[PDB]
Formats: sequence, C-alpha cells, structure tokens
Amino acid sequence: QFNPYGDNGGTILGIAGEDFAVLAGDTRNITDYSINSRYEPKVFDCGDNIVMSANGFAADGDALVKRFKNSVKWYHFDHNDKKLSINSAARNIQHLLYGKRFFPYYVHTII
Amino acid sequence: NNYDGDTVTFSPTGRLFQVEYALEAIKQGSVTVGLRSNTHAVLVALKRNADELSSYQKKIIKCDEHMGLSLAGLAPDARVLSNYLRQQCNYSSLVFNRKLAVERAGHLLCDKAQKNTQSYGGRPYGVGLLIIGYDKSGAHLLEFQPSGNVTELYGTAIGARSQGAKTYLERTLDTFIKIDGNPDELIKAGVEAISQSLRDESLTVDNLSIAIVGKDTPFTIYDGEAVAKYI
Amino acid sequence: TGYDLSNSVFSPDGRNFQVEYAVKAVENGTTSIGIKCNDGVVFAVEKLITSKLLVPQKNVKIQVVDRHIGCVYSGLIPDGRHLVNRGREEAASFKKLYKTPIPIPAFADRLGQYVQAHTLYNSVRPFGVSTIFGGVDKNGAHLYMLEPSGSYWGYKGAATGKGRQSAKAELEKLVDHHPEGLSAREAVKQAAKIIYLAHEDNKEKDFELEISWCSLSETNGLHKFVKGDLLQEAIDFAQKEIN
Amino acid sequence: DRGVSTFSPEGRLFQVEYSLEAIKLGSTAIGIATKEGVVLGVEKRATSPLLESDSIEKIVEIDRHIGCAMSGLTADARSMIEHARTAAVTHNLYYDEDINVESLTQSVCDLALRFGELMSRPFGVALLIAGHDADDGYQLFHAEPSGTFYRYNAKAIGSGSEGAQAELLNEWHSSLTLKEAELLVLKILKQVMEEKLDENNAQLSCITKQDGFKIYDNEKTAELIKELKEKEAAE
Amino acid sequence: GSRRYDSRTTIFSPEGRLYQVEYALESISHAGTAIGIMASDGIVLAAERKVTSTLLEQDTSTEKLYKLNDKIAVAVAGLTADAEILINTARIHAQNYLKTYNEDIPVEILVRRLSDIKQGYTQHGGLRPFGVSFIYAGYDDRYGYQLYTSNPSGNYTGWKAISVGANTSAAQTLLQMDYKDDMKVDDAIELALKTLSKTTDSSALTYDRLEFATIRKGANDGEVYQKIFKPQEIKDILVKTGIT
Amino acid sequence: GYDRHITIFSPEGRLYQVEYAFKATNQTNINSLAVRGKDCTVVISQKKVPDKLLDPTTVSYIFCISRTIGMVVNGPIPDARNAALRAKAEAAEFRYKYGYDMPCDVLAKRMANLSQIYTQRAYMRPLGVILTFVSVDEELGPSIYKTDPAGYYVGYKATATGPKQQEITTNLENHFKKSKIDHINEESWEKVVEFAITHMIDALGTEFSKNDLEVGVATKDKFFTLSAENIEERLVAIAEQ
Amino acid sequence: MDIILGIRVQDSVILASSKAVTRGISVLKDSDDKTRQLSPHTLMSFAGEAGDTVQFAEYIQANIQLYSIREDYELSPQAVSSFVRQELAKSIRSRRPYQVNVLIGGYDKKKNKPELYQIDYLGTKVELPYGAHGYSGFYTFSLLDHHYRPDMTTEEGLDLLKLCVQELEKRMPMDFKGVIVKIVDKDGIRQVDDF
Amino acid sequence: MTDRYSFSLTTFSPSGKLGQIDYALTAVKQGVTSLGIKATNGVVIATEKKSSSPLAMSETLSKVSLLTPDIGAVYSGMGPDYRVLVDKSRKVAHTSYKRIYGEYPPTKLLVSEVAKIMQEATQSGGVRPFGVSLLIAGHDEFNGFSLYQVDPSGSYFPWKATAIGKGSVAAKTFLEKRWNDELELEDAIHIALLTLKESVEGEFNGDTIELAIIGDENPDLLGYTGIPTDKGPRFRKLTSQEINDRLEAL
Amino acid sequence: GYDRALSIFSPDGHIFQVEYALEAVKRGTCAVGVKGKNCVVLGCERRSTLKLQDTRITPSKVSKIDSHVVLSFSGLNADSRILIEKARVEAQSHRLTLEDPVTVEYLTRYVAGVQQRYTQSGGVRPFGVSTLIAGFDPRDDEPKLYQTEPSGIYSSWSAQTIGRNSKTVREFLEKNYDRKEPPATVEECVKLTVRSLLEVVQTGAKNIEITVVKPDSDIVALSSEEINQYVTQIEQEKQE
Repeated sequence: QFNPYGDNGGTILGIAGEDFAVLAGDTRNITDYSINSRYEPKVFDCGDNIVMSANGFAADGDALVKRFKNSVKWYHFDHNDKKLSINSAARNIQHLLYGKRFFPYYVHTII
Repeated sequence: NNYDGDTVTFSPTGRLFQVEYALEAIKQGSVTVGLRSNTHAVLVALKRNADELSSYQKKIIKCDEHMGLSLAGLAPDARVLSNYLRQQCNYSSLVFNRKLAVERAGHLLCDKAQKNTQSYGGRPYGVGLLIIGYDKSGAHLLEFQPSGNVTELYGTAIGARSQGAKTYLERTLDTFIKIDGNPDELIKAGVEAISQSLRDESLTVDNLSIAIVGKDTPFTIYDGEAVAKYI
Repeated sequence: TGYDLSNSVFSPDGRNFQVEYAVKAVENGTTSIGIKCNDGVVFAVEKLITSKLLVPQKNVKIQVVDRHIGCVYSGLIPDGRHLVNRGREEAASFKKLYKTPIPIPAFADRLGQYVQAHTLYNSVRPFGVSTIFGGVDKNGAHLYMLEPSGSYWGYKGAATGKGRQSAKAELEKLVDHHPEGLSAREAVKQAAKIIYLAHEDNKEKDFELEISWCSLSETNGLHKFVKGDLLQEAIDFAQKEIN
Repeated sequence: DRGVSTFSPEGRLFQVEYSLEAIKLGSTAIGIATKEGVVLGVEKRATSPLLESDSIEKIVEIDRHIGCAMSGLTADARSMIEHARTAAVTHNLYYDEDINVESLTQSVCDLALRFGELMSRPFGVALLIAGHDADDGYQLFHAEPSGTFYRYNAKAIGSGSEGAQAELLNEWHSSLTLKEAELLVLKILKQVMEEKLDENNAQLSCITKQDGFKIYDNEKTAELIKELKEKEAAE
Repeated sequence: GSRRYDSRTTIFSPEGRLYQVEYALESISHAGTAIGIMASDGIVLAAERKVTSTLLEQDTSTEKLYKLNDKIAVAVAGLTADAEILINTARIHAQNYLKTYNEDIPVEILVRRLSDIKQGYTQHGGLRPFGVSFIYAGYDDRYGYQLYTSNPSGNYTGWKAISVGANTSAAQTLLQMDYKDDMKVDDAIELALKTLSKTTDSSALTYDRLEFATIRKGANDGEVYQKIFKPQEIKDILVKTGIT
Repeated sequence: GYDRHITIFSPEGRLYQVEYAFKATNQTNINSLAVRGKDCTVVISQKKVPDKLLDPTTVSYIFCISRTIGMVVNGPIPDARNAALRAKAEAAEFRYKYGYDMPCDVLAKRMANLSQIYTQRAYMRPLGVILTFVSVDEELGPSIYKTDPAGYYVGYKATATGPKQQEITTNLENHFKKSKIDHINEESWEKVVEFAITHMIDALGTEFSKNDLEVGVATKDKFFTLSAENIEERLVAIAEQ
Repeated sequence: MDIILGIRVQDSVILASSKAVTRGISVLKDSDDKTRQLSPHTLMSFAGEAGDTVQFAEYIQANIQLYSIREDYELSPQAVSSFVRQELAKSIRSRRPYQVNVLIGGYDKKKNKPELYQIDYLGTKVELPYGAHGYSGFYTFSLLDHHYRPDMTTEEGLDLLKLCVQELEKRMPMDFKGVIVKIVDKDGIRQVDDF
Repeated sequence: MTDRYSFSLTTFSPSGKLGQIDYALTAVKQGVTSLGIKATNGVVIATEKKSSSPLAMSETLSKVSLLTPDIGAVYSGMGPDYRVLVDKSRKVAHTSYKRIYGEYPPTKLLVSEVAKIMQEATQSGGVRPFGVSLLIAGHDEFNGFSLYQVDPSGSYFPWKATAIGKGSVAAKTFLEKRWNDELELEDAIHIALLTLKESVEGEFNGDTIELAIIGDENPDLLGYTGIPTDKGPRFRKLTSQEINDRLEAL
Repeated sequence: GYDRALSIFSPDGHIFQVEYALEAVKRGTCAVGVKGKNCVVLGCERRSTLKLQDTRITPSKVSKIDSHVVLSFSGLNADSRILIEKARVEAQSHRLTLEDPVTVEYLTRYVAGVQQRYTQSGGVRPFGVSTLIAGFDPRDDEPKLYQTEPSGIYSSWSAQTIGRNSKTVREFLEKNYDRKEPPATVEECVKLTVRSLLEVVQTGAKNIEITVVKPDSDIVALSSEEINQYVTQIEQEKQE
C-alpha cells in the first residue's frame, strides 16, 4: 500500500537573544541509510525579518514554507504593505498546519 | 438606441453599444500616462479627490515584483482585474518558478474582458489600464481597454484630456526611448507628458502619483513628499 | 418586427439578423488573407499603425494552433482570440485521445460547430470575426475560411475585411495565371503584394505587414512566422508592384 | 426594461446611480476626524412620536476600534454590519491582531458590486466607518454602494448633506479637539434637521484609541447640547 | 436574452394585488359551482358538472369530487389537471403524517400544507399559480366535522356552508338565508340541491350533471364513512326532494 | 407579437418560428431528389460553386452518416453540419448499445424527435434544414425518410426538396402513375442514377455539366458519393441516348 | 448512562434513571438527570453513547415543542413514540447512527391511560407494563414478572421500584449512584425527591 | 448558454383565459378528424390518413398507436407532438406501473399519467402546451372497456362515443343519433366508417383510413404459447384489406 | 432557478415592489398593539362581510411564536404563515443552542431580516405583510412591542397600529397615550385598545379580537362577551 510520508532526517534549532535570534539547521538530506544531498538548505528567509524551517518529511516542509512565503506576499497586498509581526506569523502558521489536521504535514516547525 | 440594452446585442452597423458606454467611463477618468526606455518603464497618474476634505483616489496598483498598472474609470473593476493579474503572476511563480511575461499578462486580460462581452447578464469592465513591467525581454508598456483590445506601446495616456500627453509622447518619442540607465530623467519626461493634459489645475504633492519598474528596480510607487522632487 | 433584436430568432425571410450584423463588424476590420500553394499555405494581414507609439513587430496577430496550424482573422480581435483558445483545446483533446495531430478538415469542423453553436441561443452573441486558417496534414495542404454564421469551405485563396473585394480580385488573377501550382516562395511574395494592394481601400493610416506559412518542404509541415530577410524581400517585391 | 448591470450612455451604472437617490432621502449622518478621536453623529428621525426613539439604531459597533453610522435604506445595512464584524473578528483569529480600518472598509466595499443577473440589486445605504489603528491613526471613511470608499477629515451623508458638507469645509482644521468636534457635529445637525435637535432625536458617538468605540447616553449628549447653546449665545 | 418574454407572474400591481392570483380567480368563477354544507351529524358536498354532452360516460366518472384519505374529501372548481397535481400531493402528505405519527392527519394540517404550496407559486419561481379552488370536507377527533376552502392565493378559511366557482354570490345569499346551526345531514342535502337548482345556468338540474358526497358518522359507533353517490343515488335524491 | 419570436402558439394555433425555419430551408437555392431502385437508393442534389476561389471538392450538402446511411440536406451549411454531426453520433451510439446498425427510418424518427423538441422548448431554435435519409435497409429494402423543422417525418417512394420542388414532385408522380410501380425497375445503380438525372433535367428544364451535380448511392452494406468523373461517365451515357 | 427503568401502574407511569456519569476510572458526576420533558404529559429517559444521548434527547424535545406551538395542542404519547421510533429507524442506516436507547412515559388525556414505550437504538418499539434498557433488564424483568400487578397504585408502583433498585444495588458490578424518579400522571410530571 | 427560460410561458389573462391552451385547442380544431366509439364488447378508434405527397408512403406514418397490449391511442392536431407523447406514454406505463406491480396499468390510470405530462407543459418553465387532443381506448380486468379524451390543458373525460378535429361538431351529432348501449363491436365499427365518410372529401378506402379496435384477446398475436394466463393483446389494428371488406357491405 | 431581480431601484430611488408591498398591507384588516405598565394588548379588526364563517377552526389573527411572545399582522394572510413558521422554528432553535427563550427584540430582528432578504434576492417578491410582535423577555417584566414592515426596518413602540385606517387609529392613540402614564392595569389597557379600534371598526360584534400578554408566559384571548362588556361600557360613557 502506498505510504504518502517519508523521513528526510536532519535537525534544527532556534535561540533568541535580547536583540537578535538565530535559526540553525544542518544541510544533510537522507532517506533510509542513504544520503540524498550533503547541502540542501532547510532554513529560509521569508521576508519581514522572519526565518523559518519545517523539518521532518521534506516534501511537506517545502509545501508549508512555500505556502507561508505566499501568505506574507498576500498580507502585503491586502493590508497596505504592513509588516507581518512574528506573533502574527505564528498564528497564521497554526491555521496553515491545523487546516491539514486530518492529513497532517509531517514536520516540526520553528520560526 | 434599441440595441444598447445589453452586451449580447449587435447594432445594425455591427457595434456593441454597452462596450462603447464602458469605454466612455474611461474618458471621464482622471488622466494617466505611461512610457518606457530600454531599461525602465514609468507610470505617471493624476489623482482626484471628492472635495477638499477627502483623500485622493489611488490609481496605481502593484501586481508582482516586476509588474503593476494604473487605472482610469471604474476603480472597483480595476481592483477585480488587478487582483486577477496578481493571481496569474503568482500561479506562474508557484508552479513554474517563472515570472509572468508582460505579453502573456496582456493576453490574459484581453480574454477575461472578452468573456463579459459575449454572454447575457454580464457587463463589460468599465476601466482602462496601463501595464508596465520588466521581464526576460526587457521593459514593456501595455494599454488595456475593456473591449478586450490590448496594445504594446512605447508610451501612451488614457483618461480625460489624455490627447495632450499622447501627442507630446508622439513628438518626444526618439528622445525618451533612449533615456537608459537614468530613472529620474524618464520620470521627468513622463511628468512633462502628463502636464500637457492639465487644466485649471497643476501637479501638487498629494495630487501626483508615480511608479517605476526596470532593470535593477522592483515595481515601486511614489506618493506625497516622495514626488516633491519632480513637481 | 423586432426580429433583429435577439440572436437565434428567424425573421420571416428565414434569416438570423444578429449574425448578419456580426458580419458588418467583420467588414469593418482590417484585411487578412490566405493563399494555398504546392505543399502548404500562406497567411497575411494588414496591421494598421494607429500611432508611431505602437512598437513595431510587437502586436502579433496571426496565431498558431497545435504545431502545424495557423489562424488569422478580421473583425473584433478579442472574439478571434476566444475562437483560437477553443481551437487549441479542441486540438489538444484530439491529439490526447488519437495521438496523431488534428487533421485540418477535422479542425475546421471543430471551429464550425462551436461558431454555429453561438447562433442557437438568445443568451449569447455571434462571433464578430471571419477566420482564415489551415495547414499541412497527412493528406496535403488545406486552406479554410469561417464566417460568423459558422459557414466554412475549403479555399484556393481567401480574403476578408475592409479590402476583401480588391484582395479577392487579385487572388482570382493568380488562380487563373498559375493553374499548375504556386511555390510557397511565390505565395509569400504574392501575399505581400495583395495586402499592399488591399491597403488602398483603407489608406489613411499606414500599416505593418505580417506573414506566416506552413510548407512541407520549406517549414517541414510546421507553422512559422516569416521574418528578417524573407520578410523584407517580400515587402520589396510588393513595393515594386504598387509602383 | 433592461438588465440590472447596464451602463448608461454616459458610462455609469443605472442601478448604482439610482441607489444614490435613495441615500439622499435618508436621515443625516456626520463624522469628524481629530487627533484625539473620531466623532460620529446621526439624525434619528422618528416617523411618529409614539415610537420609542432609543430603539432607532443608526450608529453601530463593528469592533472595539471601529464604529459605523449609516444613511438611506437602513435595513440593507444589517448584512453589511454582520459581514464587517465577521471580517474583523476573523482577521483577529487568523493574525492575533487588530484589522486595519482601511482593510475593513475595503472588505465591506467588496460586497457592494456583488449584484446582477450574488444579490439582486445594489445596497440602498451609505456608511461612515470610523476607527483607529496603529499604522494610520484616526480615520473616517465613506463607503458607497458603488464599491468606492474615500477617506475624509469630515463628511456628511443623507438629505442634509450638501448643506452640512459646505459647513464642514469652513469649520474643519487639523487641530480640532474631540470636544470641539462633538459640538460641531451637534451644531451642523441642528442646522440641517427638520425638527428641533434634542437628546432624543439625535445621537453621538466616538472612537478613541484609549477607550475604543462608545455611543453616548442621552444624559451626556444633553449637556453637550446645553453647552453648545451657551457657546452660541455668547457671540 | 430571455427577460423580454417573462410575464413576471409573482409581482404586485401598484394597488398591492397579485395580478395572476386575481386572474386565476376570474378563471375559477366560470367553472361549475361546488357547494359544501356542514351539519351537526355530517357534511355534504355537491357540484355541478360543466355542460355535459349526452354521450359522456357518467358513471365511471369523477371531475369535481376526490377522496384525499378515508376521513377527508375535496370539491374542485377550476382547472381539473391542476387540481390532480395538488390532490396527489395531499394524498402523499396525509400518508407521511400517518406513517410518522400512527394517527390520521388532522384536517387543518393537511389544508394548511396544500395552501402553503399554492402560496409559494405566488412569491417565488416565476411560474403561473394553480387555477383551482378547493372545498375541503373532513372529520378528525379534535374538531369533528370541518369545512374549509382554499384558492390560488394559498389563503384558506373555515365555513358552516360555502360555495366556489360560478355564481357564488347568488349561492352564498341563499345559503345565508336557509342555513341553520342545529341542521341535520338530510336537510343539508336538500339545501345543497335547492341552491344549485336556482343558481345553475342550465335549463334544469338533472342527475347526469351532478356529483354528490357525504361524510357521516353513519357507520357503526364513533367512526366515519365517505359516500360518493352513484348516478342512481343522485337520480333518487333528486326525486325524493322533487326537483324531477 | 412575441409569439412570433419564440416557439409558443399564435392566436390561430401557429408556430411562426417553425414556419420561418421552413423558409430558411431554401436559402441555398438548391434542389435535391431521391429515388429507389430494386437494389439501391439514389439521391442527387444540384451543386453550385459561384466563387472561383472556392475549393469545389469541399462544397457538399451530402453526408455519409454511417457505413449504410447517407443524408442530403436542404438549407444553410452550418445548420446542415450540426445535424450531420449529431446523426453520426446517434448512429454510432445506437450500434454500441443495441449491437446492430441503426435503420434509416429509426435514425429519421430520432432526428425528427430532436427537432420536435426545438419546436416546444423556447431556448432552442429550430434548425433551418430538411434532412433526407437514405439506405438499403436489411429489413425494409431501399429506403427514403425525410425530416423537417416541424419534427415531421415519413417514408417515400421518391421525393424532392428545394425551391423548384413541386415541379420535380409532379414529374415523379407522373412517371409512377405511368409505370404503375413504387420504384425504378432497374438492375444497376448506374442506370438508376441516370434515371434520376434525366427526370431532374426534364422537370427543371436545365442541362448539367459534371460539376453542377452531386450524387450519393446506397447499396446493400454501403452508402457512397460519386466523383465528378463518375458523374461524367453517367452524363455521357444519358447523351448517347 | 447505563440504568433506566419504567413501570406503568393504574394511573401513572414511573421512570427511574441512574445518576452516575462515569468516564474511564472516574465517576465525574453523581446527580445526573437522564430525562427530558417532551410535553407536559410526556417524559423521555435515555441511555447509550456519550454525547449522542443528550443531543438526540434535546433534538426530539425541540421538535415536539415546535409541534405544540404550531398546533396549540399536545401530541398523544403514541404519536410522540412513533415519531421517535422513525427518527431512530432513519439513524440506523446513516453514516453515523445515534446509539441511544429510550423509554417514553406519557399520560394520554384523550383516553385517561398511562403508557410506557421502550425503544432501542435500532428503532425497535414496544408498549409494555414495565421496561428496562441494558443489563438492568436481566435482573428487573423477572423480578417484576413476579411482583407486578396491573391495577397497582402510584405508591405500590414506587415500592416495586424500590425492590428493583435494591436488587440492582446488590448484584450489579458498577456503582450507579442511585436513581432520580419521576411520575407521569393526569396532572403532569413531578419528581420524587427522596429515594 | 443554458435555458434562461425558467418562467411560465402560459399565463392567466385579465379575463382569466389561459391563452396558450386556447391556441393549442385552435390547432386541434384545424387537425384532421378522428373519433372513438365504445361498444358492449369492444372499442373502436379511427381517423383519416391525409397524405403529404402521393410519393409519401402513408403506411409508414401510423396515427393509431398501441400503448399497452390492451390500450391504443389516436389524436387530432400536431402529429409530431403526438409522436413524442406516444413515446413517453409507453415508457411511463412501464416505469411507474409495470415495473412496480408486474402488470400493465388500467386505462384511466395510464390516461391520468398522460394528462399529467400535458398539464406540466402548461405550467413548467420555458415550454409551450402540447398541440394535440388524444382519444385513448382500452380494457382492463376490473373496469372493462373505456374511452377517454385528453386535451391540451391536461383535462380528460370518459366518453360513450366522441370525435375531435375538423368535423367534430357534425360527427358528434351523427354519433348521438346512432349510439345505443347495446351496440355490439361489429356495429360500432360500421357506425365509425359511416361517420368518417362525412368528414373525408377525397378517396375513402383502407389506405386512407386508419382504424383499430380494443376487443377480445388475440392468442394468435402473442408470439408464444405455454403460459395459460397470458392470452394475447386485446388491441388490433385492422388491415387495409379488412377495412375494404366492411366498406362493400356499407 | 428563476433568477429575475424583481425588487430594483427606480430613477427617483424607490424600490417599487417594496412600496407596492406596503399597499397590500394598507388593504389588510387593522391591527393595533398597546403596551401598559405591566402588560401588552393586541387587538385586530376582522372584516364582517362574512357570516357563515366557522370561527372555531378559522386561523386566528394573533399567533403564539413561543409561549411568551406573540405576533399579529396586516396584509396578505398566506404570506404571514411563512413568516410565522420561520419565527417558531427560530424560537425553538434559539432555546436549543442558547438554553434560553428569545428576547422579543431578537425575535423581531430575525423576522425583519427575513423580510429584508426577500427585497434583494432574485426570483422572489417582498412579503405583503407588516407585523406587530409583543411579549416579555425571559425573567423580565418590562413589556415589549415591536413593528416590522416589508422593507425590513423594525422599531419599538409605546403603542402602534397597521392596516387599513391605521392612520385614523394612530391619530387617536397619538393624543390619548400618555407617555408619562401607561395604562397602569390590564383592564385599562384592554379598554384604550378597544376604543382605538371602535374609531374604525363599526359594530364591536365579531369585529374585534383581543389578546392579552402578561409576564412569564401568561397569554389569553378574550371571548365575545368579555370584549362586548367593553363595547357596551365605553359606548354609554359616550353620551355627553
């Protein structure tokens, strides 16, 4: 039977300072006991000073990031180029994820 | 006369009167100008207020990082059409990782307008649009009319008294076509063009609207104090 | 009466007046033609230069369908595009189910039935274009012309728009003077000539010439636009003859 | 007859133009914007004295930071208010923030041209929408059934409107205080109103960043009426 | 498009009337008269047929009177075929009620749903109204014997005695004159036929031009019987009161 | 009167749109005729190509509906082709559902029913065409069945359609009045075609070259149309006579 | 849910219904009223699947209350019981069937008779002198078979119920936290407060 | 595209007539005469076969149609409308009756279903009324023989004998004289032939006359044997030859 | 679906179908509502050109929407049944989700919204009906009376009338209703209500219905006599 999920490995981590934040992730991409790539980035600049990574099943990760980047783009179009605050991004991403509650994106997301 | 009750009726000489009446709402619209070199494309538009207590109606709309337009006529129709363009530019990027050619954007608008001119119940769009963009074949300007006719041009203008700027641009043609690598000069030439269309009114700081796109310039809109420079 | 106020109503003479009014819109358009040759077809159209501000070469009017068919039309341009979009869908669906690219007569009937369908109901308006189109299939070259009524036939040569009589007269001449055939190259040049001649009946504004062709030997059965030297050569030939 | 979405030979939509005529028959409503707040006031116009005038509801909360007044066929406005409230609350659900006044206004205006042969006719009511947001501060918008909305420093709609607007042209400046603006709204309402303005046949409201949108009780408005008389007599 | 040919069947006149309803009422006023009379011990329905030819099959017939369930019948004035559409609807409605509650449908409830259907055709859908008025005769264990009428507007009202179709003016005036509350079924029979006899547009009232029915408690104890009179039974009832 | 613009009744019980569709039938100014042999059914129609620029091989009012059925149309070509496409689709569907070839008369009834619908339903206009269907049916033999915009149809011994239709009709009645039979008592379809052209020449009072006609023949198991050269060969035989 | 019983005596129907609401290893509530008044002389008790029970009971209540206002009349117990059966019979072939069993106890004023209907989740209806849903019946049916008489008083009926509850508190494995008891007679519906 | 005609095309005028029904009845008046007569042991329905050209083969156009093995129909008015009504009538006899009960519907009921179809064309959106009046003759176990008329409005009436079309007034009078309740089927056939001669101006033989009966069961017309309870259709169309036999003794 | 925009704007800005709906209301029998200190009364004309009526079964002019709220109306009777049903359904649905019966203002807003909806939807005409809706909010004793009309506007009234000759009875009520002093009792309120109808009705015979609504779902209709006592009683206090 077709399994619509896979596992691409890797790992990520975020730390926040007083006036900065970092989002780190390795660049290895795997399936089973093989390496697909030693350099495939999985942490992204999304605009408005928001960095994002969705790590686990990479096809799901990429779809989410793509949808969120596109969300930022339409936020600008719809609310007079207003900056998307990080708290607002967070809530937006909850709705992106929960919209697939019964067929989930297999990712741990950090922004 | 007997043949203007809706878009789906031809007159005995082959005219579509509802489409012609849509064209007429454009003519009452405040004037807007477009023009372009080989490196940049500029839109200049004269805005219009209800009275001294009101804002000036926006006439310029961004469609993507590399494309946008100005409007004359029914502004809600511009919001519909510009929004359709935003989607088309967006679909091109998400699916193909490809910035939408300005020529294709032209064709999509033509076909969208056309559908409203052949079925019962609809009405034509009542707005004219000037699309500028910079793509893989350089700078472009397009004139959209709600008959469905779209036209690629070096420069043009639509709205009331747009004939003034249109002749001027026809005169200026060999000069402004070669304003390459110099943004503020192309804008000035566009601002001059639009001035050939004024009456009892002159360009002020909350009156004038400018946009530019080009070789190393995302589509960006200038208003208020940012146009003082050119008045 | 009032028999002319609504599409698909028969008048007492048995006519559909709205289609007849669509034709007036076609008659008011620029001149476009098609010439059938030895192993192919040639299409040409008069593009009026409204203003110097039109970018030359950059408002293309001839359209390709699939890889082997050209289409040109006079009248309401947007209607012409609508018809071609439909043509493209019809060709895709034929090639998807049957693999082979759509034959030209088959394609002509697809456009015919679709155009005819817009004369069946009061809730649509008939097409305001006549369309000249054709190409090369497994059986040779075919040229067609299609009217707002949905009427179409195969042609030796065809013309529509403002200069239709002048172009028709010129076309009859060639058919008489070359009864054994016309090469794709004779035809490209003759097409240039006829558009220049037909521009008489529309001579206020001056115009830009646009040509295309499919030829088994010259384009390998594919539709191509005529540009550069071949285009200039055909303009030169035409300029020769109006002088 | 002929279709509901038809253009006139002058390039205007018959049905939209005619709805504008119905709005001119409506009761008056005025709003003024200041840097201390926006005031909205209306003429209640009870058709008969047996009618309990506080039940006349022509000023309405959309969200804490946005209020609305209306004029024309006011029953048409129920579904516009409902849509506005939902757009505002929905925006806050999706984005954990307040929705901008302009964006709210644009959303209401998107409904406007959703008619034809989607509703059966345009709305027969204009709205004044007033609120505050962190990006553009205090704001007043006029939302018409054409789908167009303008920002105003001050504006009148309804039967008294060309009168009141000429007046607002004279009296408005960029330094009015909230108190100055309240009195002005009363002053000009009394000018254009048929019957004699009091705290039962006209009503006030404002929106301030600090306390949000408030409709004034009749007691509070009564004193402002008294205070206006005293200012006027005194020169 | 097609707007050109739309009559607008569901609009108001400037006087606030519904054109199509009024014109349907006009249509009905030329149909055979039907009379319903309510007694303390039963109900009568009588109706005059539209001018018979001598060659019409009179016994295997039905045109005016229809059974809805075992406790309810109707008399029809107007377009017959329109009436059959509504009758089958009503028959089905009665059966859903019986299926759902295991109790026969109360008369009003059935009457209301038929009238609600009629009303709908006057407010939405752009179709012509049904050209029918009904007299409903029935019995239920809450109100006993009941008469109602309904017409193309979907309006309904209850009566002690009533007429529909042609000459209701004359007919109503006569019923008003001789009707009385203590009256019995057999008196009401006589009254029904006397009234039709005087209002008819024919030269004389005969068995072949009539339909007739009763709803009585005239079976055994606490139960109800519908009798749709055969031609012979009408021929008798017409002598037994000497109209022939 | 809007009872003139759509297919509702006029006060005298008439459908004007149907009547006007009949007038559109003659727009093309062509006549057709059909006759039955012993073995075959022949249909001929005039062919007029006034424009020198036309490709004469694409100018046709005769259609191969199925392998066994042919149809000739009187009326404008766009409506004619609409009817032909539908008939082809109906004939092929019938074969797939029921496992045998649609008979001529059954296809005629079917196309007649479709036309009936356009006379009753308002949003659909009638087609301005008369359809003559021909075959050699495996049960009924040589067959001619004809449809009009009223949705009327019937089978014929022979028939004619067009502006000069009454002249051809009487000519044909007069022949059968004389021969005392239902058909052309002839073995070869070549001679039945010759009969057909001859009695059309007489009735119309005109002579024909090979490009003034168009001919279709139905035999057992095929309907086919003739080329200009086949028609010539046939015209030649009529001359040497 | 779990325990619901009903006895019909000379002049009334009595419903008894357990008070416990248990989920997992926790009794969440000991005062739960597993009943809805459908009309002033009709009561309905219910047991079964969490959520489904109350939702269904309240949905029926709303419908009968609607019928009452529309006709200014009160449906007979038999009529209400048939309406309820049909609803349950529809449910059984749904995408998700209501898993709810009910007893309906009413006093029919037209006939002056009390009536008890037992309807399970499948839409299986019977009128009975006494009824029980679930494991209850395995004890109470035989007990009542022995001790019940058709002409008993409301007070005799209540003692008969006391016997039933006593048996269930002795032999059932779960603590159902007692019962709430309700009487349906010619004067309506009242709650016995000390049981 | 699509039907924007969702509103009625038949409506009430101020006088209360339904115009389109009146006009359909007018089309029926213009139509060729047809009639039906009911006997004690049969029904006969008949009409004239007025030809279009003499090249037309009038056998291929049957005006008298079998609906069920015991029910037949003839009409006056618009022939194409009749043809499609016969198609629908045959089908509805199956879908709404035979497929449910395993036996053909009784005459009044099949008539009822046709009347419904015609009533709907009188009120639904975007259609016109049928321009025909039908005469339907049939037999069924519990009602015996019956004859009905169905009109454009959807109204139907049972008759002893009647006529419709062109010469209906005269023919109805001719039938009132000659009808009695003891007519045996052979006599009813003879009266029908007489009545039709009045209204036919041209040739009058079995090739211009179409006539069918509803009589005894015809086991020879069944096509099979071996089921005792299946006894054959009661509907029979008289042949051309059989009509001319009766026309000599006329 | 039949689609036509029947309610549309005229050049002067009127919606003629909504205005013609009011004409249908103008033609309906009169109805009036008067609210007291502690009650509300609803009275309704019934046209007496109809003897032989059976009033046991003929639909009453006041309708219970829930057990604490009532609705009366003037205009098309068949239209009013549609509004009454929808209101009753909403009443039960409100109880089901909110666990509280409707406030009178809520029920009014609902009915009014339904009426407005039918003035901007394709294929429907407006309701030829105006309503009076009266009662007491749950656990509240302040009386309530509201009016709706075909356009969908609604409002609160100390007392109000609608239907034919409502202009005459509004006249009466306008000078006889002391805002400062509502009919302090049931009996007083029933009287003022009957007086206002006798201005317009003719004989107080079968020509008047009255319904009284007191707090906590206490609703009763009077019979001939009890009304008739006011008819006689007022008429004698009259000769002056």
